[PDB]
Amino acid sequence: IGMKNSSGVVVDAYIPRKCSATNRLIGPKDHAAVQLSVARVNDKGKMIENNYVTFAFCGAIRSRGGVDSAFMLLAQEHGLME
Amino acid sequence: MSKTSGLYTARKLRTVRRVNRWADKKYRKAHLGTWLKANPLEGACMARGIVTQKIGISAKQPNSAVRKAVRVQLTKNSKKITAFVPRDGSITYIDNNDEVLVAGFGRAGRAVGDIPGCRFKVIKVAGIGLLALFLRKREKRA
Amino acid sequence: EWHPSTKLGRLVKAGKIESLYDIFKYSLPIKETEIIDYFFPKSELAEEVCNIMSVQKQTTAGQRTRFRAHVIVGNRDGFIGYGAGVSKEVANAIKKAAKNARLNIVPVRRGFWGGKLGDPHTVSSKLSGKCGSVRVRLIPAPRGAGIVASPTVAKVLEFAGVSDVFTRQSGHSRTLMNSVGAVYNALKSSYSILTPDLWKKEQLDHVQDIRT
Amino acid sequence: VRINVLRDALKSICNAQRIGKKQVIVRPSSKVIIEFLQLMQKNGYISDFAVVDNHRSNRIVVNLIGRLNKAGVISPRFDIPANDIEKWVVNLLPSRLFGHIILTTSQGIMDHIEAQHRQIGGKVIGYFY
Amino acid sequence: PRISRHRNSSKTYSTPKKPFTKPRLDAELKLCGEYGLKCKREIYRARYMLAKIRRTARNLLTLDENDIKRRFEGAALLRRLHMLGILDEEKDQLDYVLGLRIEDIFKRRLQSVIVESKLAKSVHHARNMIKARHISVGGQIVNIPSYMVRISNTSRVAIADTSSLA
RNA sequence: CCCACCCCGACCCGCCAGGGCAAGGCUGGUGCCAGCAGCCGCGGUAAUUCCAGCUCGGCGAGCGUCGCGCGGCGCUGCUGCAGUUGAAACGCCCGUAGUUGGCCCCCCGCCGCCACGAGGAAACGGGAGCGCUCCAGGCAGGUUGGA
Ligand SMILES: [K+]
Ligand SMILES: [K+]
Ligand SMILES: [K+]
Ligand SMILES: [K+]
Ligand SMILES: [K+]
Ligand SMILES: [K+]
Ligand SMILES: [K+]
Ligand SMILES: [K+]
Ligand SMILES: [K+]
Ligand SMILES: [K+]
Ligand SMILES: [K+]
Ligand SMILES: [K+]
Ligand SMILES: [K+]
Ligand SMILES: [K+]
Ligand SMILES: [K+]
Ligand SMILES: [K+]
Ligand SMILES: [K+]
Ligand SMILES: [K+]
Ligand SMILES: [K+]
Ligand SMILES: [K+]
Ligand SMILES: [K+]
Ligand SMILES: [K+]
Ligand SMILES: [K+]
Ligand SMILES: [K+]
Ligand SMILES: [K+]
Ligand SMILES: [K+]
Ligand SMILES: [K+]
Ligand SMILES: [K+]
Ligand SMILES: [K+]
Ligand SMILES: [K+]
Ligand SMILES: [K+]
Ligand SMILES: [K+]
Ligand SMILES: [K+]
Ligand SMILES: [K+]
Ligand SMILES: [Mg+2]
Repeated sequence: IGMKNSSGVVVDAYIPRKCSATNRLIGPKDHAAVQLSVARVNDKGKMIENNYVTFAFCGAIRSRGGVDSAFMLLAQEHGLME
Repeated sequence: MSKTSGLYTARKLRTVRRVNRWADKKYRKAHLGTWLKANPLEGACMARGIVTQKIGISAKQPNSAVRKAVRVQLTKNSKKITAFVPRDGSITYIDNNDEVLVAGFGRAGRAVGDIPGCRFKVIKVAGIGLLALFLRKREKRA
Repeated sequence: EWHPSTKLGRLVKAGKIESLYDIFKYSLPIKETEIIDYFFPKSELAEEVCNIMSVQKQTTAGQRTRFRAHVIVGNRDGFIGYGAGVSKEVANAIKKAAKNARLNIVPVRRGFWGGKLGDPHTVSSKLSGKCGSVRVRLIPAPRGAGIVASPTVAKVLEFAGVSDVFTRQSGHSRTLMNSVGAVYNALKSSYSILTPDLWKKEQLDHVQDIRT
Repeated sequence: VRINVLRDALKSICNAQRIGKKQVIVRPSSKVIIEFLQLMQKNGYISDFAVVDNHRSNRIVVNLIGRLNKAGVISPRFDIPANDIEKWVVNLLPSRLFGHIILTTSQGIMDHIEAQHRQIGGKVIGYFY
Repeated sequence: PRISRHRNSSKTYSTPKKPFTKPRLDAELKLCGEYGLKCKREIYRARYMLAKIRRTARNLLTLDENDIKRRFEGAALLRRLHMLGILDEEKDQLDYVLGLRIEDIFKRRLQSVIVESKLAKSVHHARNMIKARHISVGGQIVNIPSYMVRISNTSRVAIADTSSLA
């Protein structure tokens, strides 16, 4: 949601994205951050148009190479892999 | 932790501070007591004395000039000082027996600018303020 | 008029992008200064020259002199920027500094000290910054307190839209470029700190992504 | 030798989360550490934990969800009158609106908001935010 | 001793820390233009009288809404700030005190009140008329330009019945 | 007792500056001399700094100079400094006083600790209420009050 006025209105200019792996906020000028999306076939081995899954990764998780395993673990939780 | 901690170490924390306080030159100058002894004015704002001589003093390296000053004997402790006379043409009011009120240059006993060995300055001559003598507001007798 | 050299600048020319906060939300670089100038038409930005320094390179025949200029921009309502430029002539150095200042715009998050009545009026919470040997602490302050900072820091805090702030500076702050760099870095981290207001999980919907 | 088990536990947890780990083991355990983790849990900063017995000083396994900016202890445990709490709030905490200073009082372990809700003092043991 | 040794006295203004700052140097003379201020001290006094009422509120706001100190002193502060007209009725929250400026204090001077009701063409003419005992407050002749007029006593500001302008 | 204040009647600035720190720039004289300059620096016969004239700046019935305390100063550091190379880890081991010491039983006693009371001085310091015409004040006042 974000910060609220005393009455109940969000006085926040924008909401940063959160990492799908480490829950950290992305922030502007973090140019190593990537958002990417997966097909989610569901239909006899063929994809369905404009129906994807989409994750995001901050630069800290990439700078050490943690994404190859964390992305796989995230995929095994959404029924896209095993 | 490079400093002692612990709930019962107040005595040590106080002893350390008492000992290391003396390592600062400012604190040691203002609190030891040797500067008060050696101070010609004896810890006062100003002091009066009689002129014993008139002198000229060379400036330091990058400047070139002859500064004008007077050797003064102090009334209250009979010490020898030299005091500077500012303000163009002012050395002409200083006869060889002229009670002078003398104050400091600032910097609390350090030499200033380009005058070697000068820490004091004349502010009054034979009862009359030297600045007002320069500005032509009062005049000496004769 | 200007013809974009980048796909983002080509997208901005049409009605594709509605505000800067979408470009910050998916954090992409901005390579043309008229992308910035399209969102802030004609002097909602304040531009002030902090410093001009003369630098010398020693050479067989004599010293070579150039100038380095430091420039800050902002809109008084939540955007700040800081650039630098080097050139033979002062005018070109200042021109380069102003361009670099426009390409470094960042958003600044504000909040409430104590009472949450009106608009956010101080920093959202404590902020810290480092540049060179300089370190800075921005501390939230009540209403009417003002901007309690050095005159160098107070201008950056004024352009940023922060009404009330306390400040502490450590290191050799007489070095003006590192002072402004530290304050800029402190403002730039304001949207990367997790607060409980932001804990709630969300779904990413690729339909809105500007597709890099 | 080992003196402050809570300090080592909190350093280990902060390291593990800064890496981006899901779980972390801290040993030894103690009553104070369990009270501190219970308060952190109830505020929502950590997930489940488990104390595993070994007929010695046990171990603890802590589950992490990336909400901890920092956690530390204050040594020694200075005592605080009821009216000095706020002079500590603007010292350790990033704001006056979120964060927690943990006190031990004769009415148990509790954060500072409840300490001024019951208008009492105690001794400071640590903080998280 | 003598009895006079037991009399109190106090300074009522604070001078700024950096004297030679340009933006507040000209901001400080726009104030001397919009009000017939004699010298900078009358600005300093004003800021000093703000700096105390700002210190009180921030002390109570750190407290809890149900403590007796808040309930007693904040009510006293608000009741005093509403009579002088430095603060208006619609803002009866202790948090509305913090956003106060000096201009609010300067607007309740007698020199300012008589200008508002147009008894004087300008503020300088107003100061001159004040010194000439030409104006009364509630039937009482007041000689002080810096006089602070309560909202009770602002219906009743006139030229004095004894006067050469009557 | 006289006077000051109040009431009624008739007459009637100055002190420091102007290159930077730090707000504010043309003519004459002097030519490393006289002098200035807290610190950077200025002056060698074209001086944004000396001595003057004009203009302009700051505070103002008050301004400048000297000395000291506090602040500046996280350059004394409990909060809160530094110790590879800038000043700074004893050549090393043992070891008393001192400081510090894992985890565990709850619901007793004795410390510490937290809270609330009792008891003792006012003035000062905060602070409720009150138009000495305002004010520094004072404890006033129009059934009252000095909480
Ligand atoms: K150290
Ligand atoms: K240290
Ligand atoms: K030590
Ligand atoms: K102990
Ligand atoms: K020491
Ligand atoms: K006349
Ligand atoms: K007359
Ligand atoms: K007359
Ligand atoms: K001069
Ligand atoms: K000095
Ligand atoms: K200096
Ligand atoms: K200097
Ligand atoms: K000449
Ligand atoms: K100091
Ligand atoms: K201090
Ligand atoms: K300090
Ligand atoms: K250290
Ligand atoms: K040495
Ligand atoms: K040495
Ligand atoms: K050495
Ligand atoms: K050693
Ligand atoms: K030793
Ligand atoms: K030894
Ligand atoms: K030993
Ligand atoms: K031993
Ligand atoms: K021992
Ligand atoms: K012992
Ligand atoms: K010790
Ligand atoms: K001990
Ligand atoms: K030990
Ligand atoms: K106690
Ligand atoms: K307690
Ligand atoms: K008594
Ligand atoms: K009665
Ligand atoms: Mg200090």
